[PDB]
Amino acid sequence: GSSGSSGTEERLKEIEAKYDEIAKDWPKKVKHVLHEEHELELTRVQVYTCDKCEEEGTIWSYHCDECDFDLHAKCALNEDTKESGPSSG
Ligand SMILES: [Zn+2]
Ligand SMILES: [Zn+2]
Repeated sequence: GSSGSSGTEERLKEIEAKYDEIAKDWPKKVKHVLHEEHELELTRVQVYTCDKCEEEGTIWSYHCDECDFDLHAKCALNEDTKESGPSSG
């Protein structure tokens, strides 16, 4: 025979794969400066508020299961990219 069925939420299988491709190089644990104490853990988040650059990330946010610190994928990756950079002298 042949019959049809309906669909439900919380079943994002393909979608997830997409994001992963974006964070293929992105590390699982980052060592931020403001939270140097511990290394955040890239946690999947729909929306949040970065406590570094004062922005809002999506489908990506460095969360810590110890202090609950959220950050941006890029913000965490980089160290000092606000005004100055790596220079010797
Ligand atoms: Zn940020
Ligand atoms: Zn922490």
